[PDB]
Amino acid sequence: DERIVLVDNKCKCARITSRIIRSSEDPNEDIVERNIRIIVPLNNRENISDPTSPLRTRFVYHLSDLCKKCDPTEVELDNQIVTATQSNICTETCYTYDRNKCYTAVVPLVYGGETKMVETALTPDACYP
Amino acid sequence: IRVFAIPPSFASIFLTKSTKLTCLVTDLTTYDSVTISWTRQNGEAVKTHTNISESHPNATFSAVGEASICEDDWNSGERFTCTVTHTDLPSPLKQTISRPKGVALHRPDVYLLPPAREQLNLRESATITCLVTGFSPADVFVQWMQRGQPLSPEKYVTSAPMPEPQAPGRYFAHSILTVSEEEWNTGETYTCVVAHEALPNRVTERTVDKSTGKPTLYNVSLVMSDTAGTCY
Amino acid sequence: LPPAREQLNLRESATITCLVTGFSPADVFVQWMQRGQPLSPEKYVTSAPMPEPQAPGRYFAHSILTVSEEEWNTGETYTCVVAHEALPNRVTERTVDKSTGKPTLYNVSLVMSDTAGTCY
Ligand SMILES: *[C@@H]1O[C@H](CO)[C@@H](O[C@@H]2O[C@H](CO)[C@@H](O)[C@H](O)[C@H]2NC(C)=O)[C@H](O)[C@H]1NC(C)=O
Repeated sequence: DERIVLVDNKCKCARITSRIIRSSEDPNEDIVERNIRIIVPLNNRENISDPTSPLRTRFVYHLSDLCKKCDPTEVELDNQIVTATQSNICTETCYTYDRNKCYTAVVPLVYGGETKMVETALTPDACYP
Repeated sequence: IRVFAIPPSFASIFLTKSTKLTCLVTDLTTYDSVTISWTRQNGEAVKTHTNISESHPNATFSAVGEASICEDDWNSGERFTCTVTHTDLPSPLKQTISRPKGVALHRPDVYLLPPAREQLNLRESATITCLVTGFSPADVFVQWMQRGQPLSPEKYVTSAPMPEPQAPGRYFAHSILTVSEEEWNTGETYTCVVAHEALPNRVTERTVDKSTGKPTLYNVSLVMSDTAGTCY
Repeated sequence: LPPAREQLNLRESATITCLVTGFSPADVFVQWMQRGQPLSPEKYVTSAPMPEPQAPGRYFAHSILTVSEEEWNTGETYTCVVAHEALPNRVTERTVDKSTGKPTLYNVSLVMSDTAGTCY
């Protein structure tokens, strides 16, 4: 209740919260706190959509490209309504999987000579077809 | 003279889309006096094609009969009987095959166990096991692969399903594959593919290698830059 | 630019700065907002475009807004709407606030696991 969520990334599992604590009583001596929580996977591979990819042992977390806003907002100017660009900075790699997303693959299946490629489910359960 | 009747399998339905019935007959001395036919409960005739195999070393002959039936015929549970007639048999042999009812659907679970640590020290071979448990009914199809290349039907073995003593109604089976010690030490990948009706997409796969699954050490590197950037 | 630290110690007022730079031609329109309602024009002063010494053909301008110290310490939000012909959508917006500024504390936490391969 006393914390405000800024970003809730799922691919990098990054979550940032900010909070002001009323330390002492002088209004000019209150500290501003920034919390970062990162969960890293140790079993996932380089490309989450290809099981043959090698393992990944290097993780990079840029905070300038995480707390960024990229959706035009509406602004009232007393004579019209316009769309405004939040940031000008606006291929990112997905470290972990997303529950709200489904991951599938193509695999050759041989039986009596004939080969039937069928869609698989890399994720354990995720969504249903 | 014994007759073996094999009901259609789920894999044959999925990958061929044509239900077939087979009642293999062995221990036959003469192939010119054999006849394989299928009759329905009401007596309607079913077209059956009879094939004659080669000569077995034990002075026996086998006849193979493949016939096309509708998926409904089998799935409806309609009881079918294969008719075999021979001059040496005073009475024709009858076999009863049907699919039981009152069976629910349970999603199976798949796990791979890496080769034992004290097996690699002998530097002879490695064994990988694919354990699938918690499913009903008891028809499964497990196929092994190596980095997208289907493996030969001879390098791996599979066992018939058996009941689970703990929870009745859920079964299990496993597939064992052997590999060269140097091949596994190189770092090649292997996959376990299982086909069953209970799965949402009806096929699942899992992947193991040397680096994943009971490893020796964990090497991680982390970089956190731009920690004082603009957030707003 | 957030207000200076040495200004808020007087308990009198604050000063927020909206800076627009490197644009051609020399035409710019800046307006301040709070909670979606336009502010009174006097609360702010906007200057005329001026040349940039280090880059020919480019200009810059400024805007200054004055607010109370207690209002800034409470945690209100402000907005600078800037319009120029060369923008992709002709209108841009930024927002400043006390909480989302320079933090004294960086409580970083990292959790390692070999089974959490997915995040909701
Ligand atoms: C990670 O894996 C995916 C899936 O294989 C790669 O993208 C696929 O590329 C093939 C052709 O090579 C296409 O048939 C698929 O449609 C692509 N997938 C999607 C979702 O569009 C992707 O290129 C791989 N990434 C790297 C870096 O190799």
